[PDB]
Amino acid sequence: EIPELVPVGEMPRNLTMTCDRYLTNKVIPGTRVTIVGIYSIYNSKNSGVAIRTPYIKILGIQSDVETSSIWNSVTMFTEEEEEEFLQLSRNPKLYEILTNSIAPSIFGNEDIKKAIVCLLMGGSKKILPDGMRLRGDINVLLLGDPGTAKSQLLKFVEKVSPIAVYTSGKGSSAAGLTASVQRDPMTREFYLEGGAMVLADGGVVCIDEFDKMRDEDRVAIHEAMEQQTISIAKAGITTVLNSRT
Amino acid sequence: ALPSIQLPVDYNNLFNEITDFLVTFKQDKGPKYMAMLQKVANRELNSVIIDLDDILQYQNEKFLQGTQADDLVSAIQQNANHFTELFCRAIDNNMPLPTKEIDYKDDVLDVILNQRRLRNERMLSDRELFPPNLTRRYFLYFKPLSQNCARRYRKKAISSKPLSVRQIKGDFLGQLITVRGIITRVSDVKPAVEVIAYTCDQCGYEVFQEVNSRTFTPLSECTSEECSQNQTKGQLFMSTRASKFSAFQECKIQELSQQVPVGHIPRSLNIHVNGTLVRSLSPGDIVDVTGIFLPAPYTGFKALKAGLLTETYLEAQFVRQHKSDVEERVMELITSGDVYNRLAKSIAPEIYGNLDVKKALLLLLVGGVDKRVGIRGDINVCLMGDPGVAKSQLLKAICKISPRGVYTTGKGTAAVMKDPVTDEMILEGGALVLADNGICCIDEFDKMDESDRTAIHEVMEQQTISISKAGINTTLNARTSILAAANPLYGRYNPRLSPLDNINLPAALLSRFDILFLMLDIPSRDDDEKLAEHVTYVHMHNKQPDLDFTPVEPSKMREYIAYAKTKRPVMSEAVNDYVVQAYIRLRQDSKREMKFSFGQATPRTLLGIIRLSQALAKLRLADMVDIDDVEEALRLVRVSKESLYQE
Amino acid sequence: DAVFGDRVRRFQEFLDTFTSYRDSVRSIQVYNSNNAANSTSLNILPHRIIISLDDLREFDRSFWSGILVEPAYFIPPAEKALTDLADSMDDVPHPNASAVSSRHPWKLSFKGSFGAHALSPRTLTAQHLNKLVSVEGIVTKTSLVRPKLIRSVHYAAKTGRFHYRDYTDATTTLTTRIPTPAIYPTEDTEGNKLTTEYGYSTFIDHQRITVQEMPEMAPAGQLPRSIDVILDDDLVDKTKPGDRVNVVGVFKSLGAGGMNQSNSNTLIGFKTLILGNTVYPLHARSTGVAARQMLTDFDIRNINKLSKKKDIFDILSQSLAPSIYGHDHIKKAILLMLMGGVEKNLENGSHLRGDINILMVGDPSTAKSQLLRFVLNTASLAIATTGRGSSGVGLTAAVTTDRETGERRLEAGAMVLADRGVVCIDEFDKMTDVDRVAIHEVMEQQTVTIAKAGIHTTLNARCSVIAAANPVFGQYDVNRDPHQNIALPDSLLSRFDLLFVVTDDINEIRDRSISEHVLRTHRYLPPGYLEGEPVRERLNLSLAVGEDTEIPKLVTIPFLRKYVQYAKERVIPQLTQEAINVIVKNYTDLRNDDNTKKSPITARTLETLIRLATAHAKVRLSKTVNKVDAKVAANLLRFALLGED
DNA sequence: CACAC
DNA sequence: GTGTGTTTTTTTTTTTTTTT
Ligand SMILES: Nc1ncnc2c1ncn2[C@@H]1O[C@H](COP(=O)(O)OP(=O)(O)OP(O)(O)=S)[C@@H](O)[C@H]1O
Ligand SMILES: Nc1ncnc2c1ncn2[C@@H]1O[C@H](COP(=O)(O)OP(=O)(O)OP(O)(O)=S)[C@@H](O)[C@H]1O
Ligand SMILES: Nc1ncnc2c1ncn2[C@@H]1O[C@H](COP(=O)(O)OP(=O)(O)O)[C@@H](O)[C@H]1O
Ligand SMILES: [Mg+2]
Ligand SMILES: [Mg+2]
Ligand SMILES: [Mg+2]
Ligand SMILES: [Zn+2]
Repeated sequence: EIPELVPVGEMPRNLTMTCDRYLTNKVIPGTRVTIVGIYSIYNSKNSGVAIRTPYIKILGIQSDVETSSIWNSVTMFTEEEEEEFLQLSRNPKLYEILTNSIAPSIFGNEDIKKAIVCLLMGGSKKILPDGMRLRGDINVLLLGDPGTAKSQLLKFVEKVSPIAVYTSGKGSSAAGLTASVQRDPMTREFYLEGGAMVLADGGVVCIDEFDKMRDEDRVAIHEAMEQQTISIAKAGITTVLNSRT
Repeated sequence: ALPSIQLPVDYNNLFNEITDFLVTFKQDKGPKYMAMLQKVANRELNSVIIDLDDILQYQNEKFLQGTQADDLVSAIQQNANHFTELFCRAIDNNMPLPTKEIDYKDDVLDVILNQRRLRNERMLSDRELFPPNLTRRYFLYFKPLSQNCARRYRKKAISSKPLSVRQIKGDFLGQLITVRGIITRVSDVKPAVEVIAYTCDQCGYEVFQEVNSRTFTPLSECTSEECSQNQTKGQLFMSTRASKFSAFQECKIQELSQQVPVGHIPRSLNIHVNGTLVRSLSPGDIVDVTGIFLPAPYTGFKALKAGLLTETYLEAQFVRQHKSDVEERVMELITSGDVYNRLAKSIAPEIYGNLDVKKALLLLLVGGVDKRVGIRGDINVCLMGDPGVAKSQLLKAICKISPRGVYTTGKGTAAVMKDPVTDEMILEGGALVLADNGICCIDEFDKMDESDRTAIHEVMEQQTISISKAGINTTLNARTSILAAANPLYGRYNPRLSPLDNINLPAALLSRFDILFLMLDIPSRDDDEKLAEHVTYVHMHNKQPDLDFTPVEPSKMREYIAYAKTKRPVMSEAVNDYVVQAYIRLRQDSKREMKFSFGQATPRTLLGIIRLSQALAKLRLADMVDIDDVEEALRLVRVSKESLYQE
Repeated sequence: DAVFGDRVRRFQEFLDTFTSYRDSVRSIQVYNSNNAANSTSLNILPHRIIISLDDLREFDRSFWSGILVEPAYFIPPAEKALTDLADSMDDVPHPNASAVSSRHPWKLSFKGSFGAHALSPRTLTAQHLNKLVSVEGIVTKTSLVRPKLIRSVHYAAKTGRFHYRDYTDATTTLTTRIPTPAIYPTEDTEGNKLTTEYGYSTFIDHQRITVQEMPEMAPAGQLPRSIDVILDDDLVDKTKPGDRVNVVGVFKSLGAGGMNQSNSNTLIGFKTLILGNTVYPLHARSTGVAARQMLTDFDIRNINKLSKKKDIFDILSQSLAPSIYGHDHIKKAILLMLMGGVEKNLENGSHLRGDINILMVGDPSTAKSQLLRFVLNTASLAIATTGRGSSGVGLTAAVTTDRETGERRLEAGAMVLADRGVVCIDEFDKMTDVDRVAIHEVMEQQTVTIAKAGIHTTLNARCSVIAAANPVFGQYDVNRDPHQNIALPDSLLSRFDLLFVVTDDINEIRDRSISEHVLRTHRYLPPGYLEGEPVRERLNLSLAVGEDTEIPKLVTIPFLRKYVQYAKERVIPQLTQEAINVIVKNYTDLRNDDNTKKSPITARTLETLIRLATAHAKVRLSKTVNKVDAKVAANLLRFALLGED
């Protein structure tokens, strides 16, 4: 459920549903969607009497961040909006318009806003024939006195970025940032669950209270923020995933 | 319906030729197997070992004079289980009468036989009853073929070729194969029922039920003719006295390290041994086991859950281990080779220098004997040394040469309880108890926690470790000689820093060791040069640069220890006087030295000197403890003490 | 069943049309017959034939379409036709009294173009069920090899007759049939007791592996997905976890999906898996070639010609990482590591390892991680590891439980899988100390030991270790000795053949050269790509599945990999007295040297010198080591220790 | 699933 | 003869959390 719609002092409520056929693989976790479906019932044999498990059968999805991947890593852009983007690109003052469109409620901080624009755009990834690659992400740290709207800037960046994960400094563990090895309750098998920064793959992670990184947790991001890859060798699992964040 | 297939095996002709082979085989007394069967009738043997070489030679003989064989050696390698029963029936048919007055005090099976025979005969006149396996007091096993070195071994004789666990494909099921591998877990001996011998409450009948399914159901219903015709419906009572049981053991053999392809994991195989072959295996065995490869089924309800996917095991038939004449030979070595010097180099031929440490290793291997209490005959040394010195190689060599010798690092002993949940076994071993009558080579003795610290302590002043899992307080005997290979902390040893300050070990435990040596490497111009020459020669020839006598076998030390353990060289009154003034002057010079405080002489040093002298005379005949023995022991002790004060 | 016979006869006509398959069958049969006629021999050829889909399409497009659409009704007839053809042209030798009972169906294998059927576990949608597909992936989990019954033979010891009963399963035969209760008939129809005749009954090796897609084509924000493959008969044990592979087989479905009054409203699906027909082990990350790259005679001749070059060592070293400026001696050490010296399997249990392990510690952003990434992209068997992202259990061996059988098992870690390979460990200083003893034991004796969970084993990991490390401080402090600058024990440092110190000293000419080289690198444009165009990746280069003097400045990377493989396979250098004199002289001089006071020089340095000399002899392809090898090894070691030159 | 309750 | 009942598992290994 939407965090803005939870009751006061109440943990968010989960709910299972099922897609079907052409609706399968339409969205990814972390995305905000709206569903029109049927509130259906099924009896799971896994603790009262005559209890029934509720769920939804989906009949429609209305997302805003496109399908799986980034619009399936290809343009789902209609002709009108694409032409509008081209027209916007020809504006000579486009740099100033974008700078003014970054955190309007935050006064000043023009250079910070321009750096945020550069980060949100990011460089171009390079892949050499010899095998090693050159990343195209920008890593920006904001130090300074408290009460300078740095957290507000990070919140705005998380709000505006198509893929963005906002995290707190203290509430952050290394196993919860990249990948967690968890034992399957039914099959008794270990598997990897993507961490916070993994959910931000292809996007941005806004880490507030960066000074509150645990020294054993801060180091775990050194490989992935530069190599854009995460190496996991745990519980008989040896993988190297990609995290281009 | 059940379709039919045609196969050219001819079980009847094979059985007749088997009978002819048994009756008419005379290996190069009468027939050998008739002699064995007569001995079985004399109750002098209950193990029929069918050698494949005998069958092959019989086939070779009759091929030249009629070809009256169907390649039985190749015919039984396809399905040995049926031929086992065929051999059993052949033995029963040609079973000789006893030719000896064997006492029949315990003839319960014979009593049942004659009683039931009389009961049947008293109504037979009207005025098989017994299972074939029940009457058998013998068990039959197969000996595999030896090497052929001839055209007959044309990829055939699969039992002659030692396989590995990974080489056992599913097609080999039902074949008589062999593997080469190391055991990892052996079960206990248990009575597996062969035939149950139920007795009915009324009708007086006893009914036998043979079982080979690992699980059965009781009858408990008097289907006997008298009970059935009277409709008495008596229940059957199981009778252990008349029932037949077999000793059984279930081993779990793993594959050798060489049989594992790169990037793979060694596999395992379960072996079901029974009869007189039980208790012939231990976990520390590397063996070539030949047996019948059979698909043990999931009989019951699990078969439905799983399906055609069955499990396999080997019905082992033969085991071959791999692992005062020698006494006269070791006197010959003693007279010719100077053990003190020659065997010193023999312990570490590939290690250059530190010959006195090697002599200390010989003395530790020999060990004193003072079992009488009122102490201990285990010699213990710690090799703190210096990183980069071949202490680990010395420990490895000692482990490979000392009987019951084990090697382990400080960080990996101890013990564990009920490791498998299924069987729920009791009192699993460790590493210290493995070298009970042996030596434990503890590398990384510094990097060794307080738990194992206290464990090895309790061992060293007790010759026994103990565990208290649930207040059981059970203990495991470990009279192990302690050989430690710690290294100074912060890397290289500092001569200016005190020796006990250079190693994170308690001084009390260090002082309780009988002797200790500082062997640290120092860059020179020639010793390093000669060591490099030695290493280069070893690289050239894969062998040591033999420039002196290099004995190999360690059984010379075994002969010495076994010979002089009973001798117990008695210390002389002059020996006691000389060692008492030695202690007096050693304590005096320890005080007058007070530069490191570890040099204080203690009664523990006296016990170490006594046991070193005992070991010295132990290697040198008996009662060699004299002025010369104590002089040698004191020289070695003072050399060790000055080693700590080197430079 | 008329259609079955029609398909059989058309397939036999196709086989007669292309006699190459007949020749292959003849070769397999004669090879097996000769091995049977010939001893410690166990290599027997399987009853499998690999056909090209293109030839089938050209001959009969209808049959090819039926193969690629509904193989369950087209491959069984083809197998029957192949078996009939093999029996017809079989050498009809004396029967073994087992092959008559033990059936030997001739399996089918496929290669060539697949089009839309070349998929990945993520893209394997339900629409492809009952359709033959080819899927590429990584082997991650492998169940234990478990034989299963397909045909039981029984003897009636009252009539002297043999009765056979064939067992079929959904996972064995493609066509659905009534499952057999897997019960041996102990009694004949006419009340006659039957004894199960093992050895004459027929069992097949079965395995169940897990294949998951590439992590690198995994879409952003998603973890790799996996499918289950059932290798049977020959295909068992042909792959191991961590292997890249392309499997061709039928996408079958199993299970009840509820639908049994146990789950009427419950929404559980069905069991989906692949019955593998062909396995092609693509590897080396080149997307289309195997790890054991095939060497043409022209390539071998060119390798021999280039071996006569005087500075071929320098050429190969510089050709390793052209995009990485400088670090020439590091590249030389890397080339020596990739193709190292001989391993001495001495007697009495003595073992001298031949792998070279190098620890290189340096300042941040000095291409320390990029060098390891390049080695990963180049080495035949390279495994990546991060000090933070690694656990000792997940590094050496993990005690898991099997699911096919349902009992305990061991799974290989990061170094066991890299046996005879190389392990690239980044953030080495960040590794946990408790699990750092395990890698210490690895680099010490090349073997790990497990004594937990009732499992007492010793696995072999004879890998070469390369590690990248950072100083204790943010940067290296040259004012301090190289012991406090590293947060690792000196005993751990000792087992490494070489320790390389990288200093990011701020020069001006060198900085300008580095900047110019990096800009030249960054301005590179891929051939089939335009300016201002994102570099999209598809990697659908599997247009067909299966096998379907000179003084150059820099050689191509695949050619260098071929040279390395050929050198590792062929040349086994022998150390020589001329090298012995140089080695002992240099070891003595370095050991008793004033400047070497801070050095940890011990007897292990002599082993390092010997290994370096052997590797350098391997570089020259000389079957014996020579003086130049010893001189170069001494110079490189002296550079590693002091750094003067 | 199938043999035993 | 209609309808059941199993076989059937919680180890070792990660990750967190409070003390120490
Ligand atoms: N230049 C600014 N324009 C507008 N609001 C500002 C500006 N600087 C600070 N603020 C306000 O000051 C508050 C800063 O709160 P936060 O952003 O959560 O803390 P911070 O500035 O990130 O510094 P920390 O987190 O304490 S180190 C917010 O209410 C901002 O709206
Ligand atoms: N005197 C020697 N003779 C022969 N080889 C030697 C000698 N000294 C050292 N070596 C070699 O050095 C290696 C053994 O050294 P180690 O025993 O591992 O050093 P160390 O002091 O035990 O360091 P550790 O393992 O941290 S306690 C082998 O390669 C030996 O060949
Ligand atoms: N000698 C060099 N030549 C070319 N690029 C270099 C060199 N040294 C460092 N770099 C650049 O620095 C970047 C980061 O290097 P990295 O592998 O993170 O080094 P480290 O592991 O020391 O931090 C790489 O993208 C690489 O291109
Ligand atoms: Mg803030
Ligand atoms: Mg050592
Ligand atoms: Mg790096
Ligand atoms: Zn009765």
